Amino acid sequence: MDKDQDLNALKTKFQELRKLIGTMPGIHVSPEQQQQQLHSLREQVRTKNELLQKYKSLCMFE
Amino acid sequence: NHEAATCLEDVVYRGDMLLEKIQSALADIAQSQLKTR
Repeated sequence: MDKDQDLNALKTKFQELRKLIGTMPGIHVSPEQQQQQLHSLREQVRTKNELLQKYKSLCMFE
Repeated sequence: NHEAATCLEDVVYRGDMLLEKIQSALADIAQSQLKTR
């Protein structure tokens, strides 16, 4: 055109939408910290499920 | 009367042992739940 548009605003809106979608999904803090927290939560859920299975299946009383 | 009291005491001891076992299992479950959080 100038051989003789709104890219900045478009990029800003795209970045805002991506940040909103990440904060809705969980991308609001550092990635390594979020991954460690997710692994810890999964380990805690697995331990709770294992404890429930061990306390429910092998019933002491009858 | 002594025989009846002995039978009732044995039944009550069995029930108390069952209640104590249930309480111990519940305490272990609660300690595991607190340690897991």
